[PDB]
Amino acid sequence: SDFDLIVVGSGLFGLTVAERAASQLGKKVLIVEKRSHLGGNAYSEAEPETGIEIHKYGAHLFHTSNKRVWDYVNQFTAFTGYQHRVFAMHNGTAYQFPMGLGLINQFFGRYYTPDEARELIKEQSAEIDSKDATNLEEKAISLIGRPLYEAFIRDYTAKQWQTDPKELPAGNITRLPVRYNFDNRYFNDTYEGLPVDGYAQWLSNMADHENIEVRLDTDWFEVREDLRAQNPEAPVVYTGPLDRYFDYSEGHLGWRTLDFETEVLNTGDFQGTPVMNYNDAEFPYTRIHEFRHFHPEREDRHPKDKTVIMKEYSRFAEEGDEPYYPINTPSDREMLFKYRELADAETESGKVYFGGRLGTYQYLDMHMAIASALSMFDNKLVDALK
Amino acid sequence: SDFDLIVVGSGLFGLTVAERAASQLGKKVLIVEKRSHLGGNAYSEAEPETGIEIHKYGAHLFHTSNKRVWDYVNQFTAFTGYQHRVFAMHNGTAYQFPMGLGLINQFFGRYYTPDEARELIKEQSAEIDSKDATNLEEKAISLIGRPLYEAFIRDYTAKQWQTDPKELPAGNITRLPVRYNFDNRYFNDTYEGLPVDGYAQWLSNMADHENIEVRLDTDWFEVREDLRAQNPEAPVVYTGPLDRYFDYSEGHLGWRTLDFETEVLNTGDFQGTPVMNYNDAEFPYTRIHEFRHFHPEREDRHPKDKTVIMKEYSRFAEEGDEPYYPINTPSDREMLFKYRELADAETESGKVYFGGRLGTYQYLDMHMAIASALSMFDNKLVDALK
Ligand SMILES: Cc1cc2nc3c(=O)[nH]c(=O)nc-3n(C[C@H](O)[C@H](O)[C@H](O)COP(=O)(O)OP(=O)(O)OC[C@H]3O[C@@H](n4cnc5c(N)ncnc54)[C@H](O)[C@@H]3O)c2cc1C
Ligand SMILES: Cc1cc2nc3c(=O)[nH]c(=O)nc-3n(C[C@H](O)[C@H](O)[C@H](O)COP(=O)(O)OP(=O)(O)OC[C@H]3O[C@@H](n4cnc5c(N)ncnc54)[C@H](O)[C@@H]3O)c2cc1C
Ligand SMILES: O=c1ccn([C@@H]2O[C@H](COP(=O)(O)OP(=O)(O)O[C@H]3O[C@H](CO)[C@@H](O)[C@H](O)[C@H]3O)[C@@H](O)[C@H]2O)c(=O)[nH]1
Ligand SMILES: O=c1ccn([C@@H]2O[C@H](COP(=O)(O)OP(=O)(O)O[C@H]3O[C@H](CO)[C@@H](O)[C@H](O)[C@H]3O)[C@@H](O)[C@H]2O)c(=O)[nH]1
Ligand code: NA
Ligand code: NA
Repeated sequence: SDFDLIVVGSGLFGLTVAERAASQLGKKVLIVEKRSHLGGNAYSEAEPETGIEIHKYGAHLFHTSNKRVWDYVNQFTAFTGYQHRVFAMHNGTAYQFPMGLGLINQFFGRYYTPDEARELIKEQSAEIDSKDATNLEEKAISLIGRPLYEAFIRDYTAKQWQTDPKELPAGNITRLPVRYNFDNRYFNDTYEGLPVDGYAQWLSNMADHENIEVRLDTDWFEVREDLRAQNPEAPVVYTGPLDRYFDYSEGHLGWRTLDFETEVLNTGDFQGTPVMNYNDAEFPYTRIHEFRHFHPEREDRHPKDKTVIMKEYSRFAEEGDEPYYPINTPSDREMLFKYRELADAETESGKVYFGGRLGTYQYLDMHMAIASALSMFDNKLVDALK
Repeated sequence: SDFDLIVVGSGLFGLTVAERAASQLGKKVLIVEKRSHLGGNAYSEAEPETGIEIHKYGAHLFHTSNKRVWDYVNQFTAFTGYQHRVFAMHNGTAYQFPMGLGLINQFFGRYYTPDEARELIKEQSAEIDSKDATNLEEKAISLIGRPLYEAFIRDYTAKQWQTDPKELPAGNITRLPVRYNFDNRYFNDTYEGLPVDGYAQWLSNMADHENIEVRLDTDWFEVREDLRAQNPEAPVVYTGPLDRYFDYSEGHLGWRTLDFETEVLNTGDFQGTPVMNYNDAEFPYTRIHEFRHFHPEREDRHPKDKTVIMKEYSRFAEEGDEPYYPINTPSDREMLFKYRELADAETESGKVYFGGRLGTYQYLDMHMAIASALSMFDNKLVDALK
């Protein structure tokens, strides 16, 4: 046949499943993608005026402690030695971040040793027992105290969720967000970096295989009857929206979206760092990204007098908006269980598997999407494609 | 013969010359080393109570932009992804360091953008023109201004040199010590790390070759007549003290030394970072090293409740003291030129080559010693050993 497997969507989940089927099982794979490009939200492109690599669906930082995933992705791109670090802007000062000896010194006014900082945090957080916390605000305070909470957590959290933290689940915070050393590596994973030649080259390399066909600007729901009629026995891996697949018969699942305001400025350097969080309520955006600093190794390709920045705004996703983060209200959770039952039945009757962020209503980092795809490949697809 | 080449001293210079002769030319090499161990001042060992790797002749951080050197050293050890970062303690606060947007924010009280910081530094340093500076103090001020100079440079410099900075050469500072971003990577080199299994294993691996013989606890000057009589034609590479070699006939070259006060403390973490500079005159030491943080990858081998620190003191090297840094007074420079003429004559008459830190009265980082040895090998020894 012209294809043995159909993959709907070319995000990291779809790309991984397609590439494994193509290279490991020698199967012909047809990837159907609704957008004008590969890669889903991880896709990046050159900003036209400066040439700087930017993102239109959020900044993407790759990090993992999963060696299998790391070895896998390095087949398709090399990674720089980039390490993500973040600064937090509060009341006109850029704080070291996450919370640690650095921020603590800056905020409380003098140097605290590791042991002194431990003592300080116990004093500050004595007010509420975490076992007694009834919401996010209390849970935060019970861990780090009011001054730190009110300075670095309250408004940022309020902006991201568009909710007062007194109305958010105590379960949103599950561990002490404080380090008792000067380590401000943002992520804690064994492996970390950025694709040496950008995300677009990486994701394009994954789909670059003699056994893989890609059709861009193509909506699955507009072509599915025709495609499946060409080879009825070919299974489908669907990574589009789960609720949309079943005509919203159980309601619309709720998502958070993001707005990005991207500007080219007439300076070579706007903030001297890739990411600056804006922790104060007076700034409507949560953070500013300055894209050139994600790739300092490209400096003599970047302009000396211009830079691209991007302000990030969070809100509830309405019709038209890109769905990014599942909200997971108990209503959402309940119509999700209903959709899982429909999906499971569809797999049994129609050989349609459901995966990825949209297909399963679950936020997935890139390495988690890849791991999830590798698992579906191993445990489901190898058998379905015999 | 039993040896084709004699190398005096097993620092990185000697080890490199010995290993190249052994492996590239297939020559028998005898290394004579006065101390009880290999590796010179780069040698490290386990502290007995904690097991933590420590140094007795200074902390050693490996970094280079020389790819040949990098490829070379990686034949003998793997390196961790350690990146050196330093903090500067001033008036009870730990500052981000070197001078950059971080320190500037902390010191001047609010956030300065890259362009604002550039403007600030021009205002601060307007007082003196660097072309008009007559000493170190003025040269420093002409670059960064009095407040920064007096906070972070004056006393530290005074402690290291045991001299008032008004009495030091304007030539000691040659570039703007200020970064206009938040990058606090301490070194600027392409390659950086620490030997995965410690320096002792690395340096021992270099000398581990079927063609290499090592005699520890052996002073060249006590054995040289006997050794050379066994094979008169074998050249010598001498990396011992240059002035001592010629019986101080032209005077004693002046060196700076260091005292180290090493303590085991009953806490798991003393300062939460590998190196804390003490910039204030009230502390007699220049900095404290906390050795466990050079190898965070070894954390579950390190004790949870103990840590080794080391305070560093600088002074002029007297009889007995380990000579570490050449002072280079014009007197020194003049008796050095005299010694260079003697050395050059000795090479011609006795086939004794002079190299390394002590052999040439010049401070050398590890990669610079290696490069210098590789060069002596290439340009001198290959011909001398035919
Ligand atoms: C704002 C944001 C920031 C992120 N930052 C990071 C980060 O820093 N680090 C990290 O590891 N991960 C990050 N991620 C996650 C990362 O993008 C994952 O790769 C992804 O979210 C999950 O994998 P996926 O393939 O299922 O999803 P997707 O990327 O959503 O891919 C699904 C694809 O299916 C296509 N599709 C949908 N419906 C149809 C249809 N009917 N027909 C055809 N095609 C269709 C879509 O157009 C899309 O290309 C971020 C995600 C977002 C949204
Ligand atoms: C305090 C300090 C800190 C340093 N920190 C760093 C750092 O962070 N990064 C970096 O890259 N470099 C650092 N270095 C430099 C590093 O140690 C170099 O490897 C070295 O200084 C230069 O190489 P070398 O082989 O000539 O010297 P050495 O290390 O001095 O080796 C010379 C050897 O010759 C031996 N010897 C002397 N006389 C005789 C004799 N008569 N007979 C036999 N043997 C003899 C000595 O015992 C010694 O083992 C530091 C050095 C010091 C002193
Ligand atoms: O300055 C800050 C930063 C974070 N938070 C709190 O932490 C939460 C998470 O903050 P966010 O900025 O989204 O952190 P990220 O590390 O960027 O997390 C997202 O993006 C990561 C990219 O890899 C993923 O690992 C995570 O799963 C995903 O939630 C927020 O909602 C707040 O409650 C603050 O209060 N203040
Ligand atoms: O907090 C500080 C640090 C440095 N200095 C000035 O900078 C000079 C150098 O300081 P130092 O602490 O010795 O810097 P290092 O980077 O440790 O330099 C030594 O050790 C490095 C280890 O790789 C080598 O690269 C260098 O050549 C060697 O001089 C001092 O004398 C001061 O004049 C200050 O004023 N304040
Ligand atoms: Na508490
Ligand atoms: Na000036």
